[PDB]
Amino acid sequence: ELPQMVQQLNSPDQQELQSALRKLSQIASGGNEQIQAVIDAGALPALVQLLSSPNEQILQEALWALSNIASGGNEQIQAVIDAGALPALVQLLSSPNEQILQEALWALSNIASGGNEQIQAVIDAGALPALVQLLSSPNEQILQEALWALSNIASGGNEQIQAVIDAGALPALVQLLSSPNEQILQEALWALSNIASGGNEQIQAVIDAGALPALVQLLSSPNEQILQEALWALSNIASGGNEQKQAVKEAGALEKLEQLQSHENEKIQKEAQEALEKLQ
Amino acid sequence: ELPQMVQQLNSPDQQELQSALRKLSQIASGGNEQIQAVIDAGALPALVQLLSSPNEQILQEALWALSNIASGGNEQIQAVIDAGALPALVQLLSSPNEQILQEALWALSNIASGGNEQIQAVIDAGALPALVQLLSSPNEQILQEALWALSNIASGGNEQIQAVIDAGALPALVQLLSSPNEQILQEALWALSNIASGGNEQIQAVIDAGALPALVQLLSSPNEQILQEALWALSNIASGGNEQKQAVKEAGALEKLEQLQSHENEKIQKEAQEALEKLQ
Amino acid sequence: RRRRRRRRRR
Repeated sequence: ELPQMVQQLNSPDQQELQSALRKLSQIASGGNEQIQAVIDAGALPALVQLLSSPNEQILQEALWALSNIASGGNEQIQAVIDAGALPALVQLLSSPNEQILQEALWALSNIASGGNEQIQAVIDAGALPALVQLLSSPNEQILQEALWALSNIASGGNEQIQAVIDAGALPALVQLLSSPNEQILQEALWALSNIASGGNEQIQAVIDAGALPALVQLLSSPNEQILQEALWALSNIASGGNEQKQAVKEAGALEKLEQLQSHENEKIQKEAQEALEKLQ
Repeated sequence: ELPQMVQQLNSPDQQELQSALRKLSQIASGGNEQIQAVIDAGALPALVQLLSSPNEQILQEALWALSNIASGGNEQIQAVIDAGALPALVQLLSSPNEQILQEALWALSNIASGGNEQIQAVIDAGALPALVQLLSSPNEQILQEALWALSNIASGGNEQIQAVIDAGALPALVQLLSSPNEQILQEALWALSNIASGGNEQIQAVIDAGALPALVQLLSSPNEQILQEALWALSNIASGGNEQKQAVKEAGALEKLEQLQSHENEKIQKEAQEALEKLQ
Repeated sequence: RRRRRRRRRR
C-alpha cells in the first residue's frame, strides 16, 4: 500500500502523482505511528524533490504533506531536515504566489516547533532574512503565518532568540504593536514575549528596540486576549535583572499592574500580581 | 464576477450551486480583503440559508465557505454571527453524517477563535450541551474537532470557562485522558489546560473532576508532545491558591517536575522549572 | 480542503 504510493510520487502522470500526494497527506495527519510508516516507506526524498515543481497544485500538496510529517516528534522533524527539505522551503519564502507562500510558512513553523537542534537547522538554512522581510507584507494572512513561524524560532534557547534579534526582527515587531488588526497584534505580542523569555541580553534588546511604551499602553486594552499577551510580554521582561526591572518601572508599568490585580477576569488578576511581584 | 456567484447561490441546479459555493470558498480562503468583498457582495444570507439544505454535497461546500469567512478578523466573524449562522450550526451538531458533523465543528471553532463576544455568541446559541455530548463519539475525527471547539470556547474569559464547566465538559475530558489515541489525548489535554487557565474555582473544578492522577502520570509519557501538554495543564493548575497547590503536591507532581529539570528536551526543563516555581 | 490549528503554551 505505502511502497506503491511512494513509487507513485515519482510517476510521470500528474493525476497519479496528485492522488498519491493527497493519500500521503491523509496518512501523515493520523499521528506519529502513521508518520513513521510514511518515513520508513521512503516518502521524504520524493516529497523533497516535488518542492522544485512548477505545478502550483502539486507544490501546495507537497508542502501540506511535509507540514503533516513535521507535526510529529523531534526525530520525525529531523528526518524532514536530513532529507534536505529546508533549502527548498526557504526558497519558497520568496514566492509571489500567496497560496504557495502560506503553505511554505506553515511547513517551516511545524519544523521550527521542534527542539533547539531543529530550530537551529531552520536558522542555518537562512530562513530569518526572508521571514523578517515578510513582516513588512501588506497581506495580513501572510503576515500572521510569518509571525507564527518567527515565534516558534524564538521559542528555542538564547542562541536561537539572539539569531532572531540579529536578523533585525525587533524594529518590525515593535512597529506592528500599532496595528489596528487584533489578530496581527496578538501574533506580534506572542513573538515579542518569546524573544523576552530569553536571558538579560535578549530582554535588553527588546527594551532597547522601544517595546515598553507600546506594551504599557496595551495594558489599557478592552480586548482581554490582547491584554493577556501584553501582560505575559511584560512579565517576561520583569524576569530579567535589576536593569531590566528598572526599565519596566521607568516605562510607568507599576500603577496599571496594581490596578489590573482588581480586573474582572481572575486570570488577568493572577498575571498582573505575578508581574508586579517580579518587579518588587 | 462576485455578484454573479452570489446570484448563483439562489440556483435550483445542484451542480451550479455546488460550483458557486466552491468558487466563493476559494475567494474567502485568500485573506481579509477578499473575505470582506464576499461579505459586501451579500453572500452570507444565502450561505446561512443553505445550512438548512438536506443534501450532504451542498452542506459540505456551504460549511467550508462559512469556515473560511470565519477564519478572518473578529468583524468578519461578527458578520457571520449577525447573518444567523450559529442556530443553523448548532442544529447540524445533531446530524448523523460524520463528515457534516466535522465541518460544522470546524466552522464553530473558527467562530470561537474570535474575541470574547464571539465566544459568548457560540455559548448563547446553545452549542455547549451538544459539544459535550459529542465527547462520547466513537469517531476519532469528531472527537478531535469537538475537543478543539471546546478549547477555543475555554480560551475566553472567566464566564466563558465557567459555561464550559457548567455544561459538564470536565468528566468527559477526564475520561478522554484514558484514550490510547495520542491525537485525541493531546486535544483533551489542551482543552483541560484552557479550563485550568481560569480562576481558583475553575482550577478547583478540574481537581474535583479527578484530573490530577492522570495529569501527573502523563508527565512520564514517552511522547514529548503529550508530556508538554500535561505539563502545561499542571503549570496552569499550579497558578491556583494554596488549596490548589497542596492538591498538586498530594498527587505526586513535585518528584516528577524536579526529575524533568534534567530532561533532554530544553522546552520541558524550562516549563518544569516555572511549574515548580509556582508550587513553592 | 486544508485545516490548520495553532496553539500557544507560555
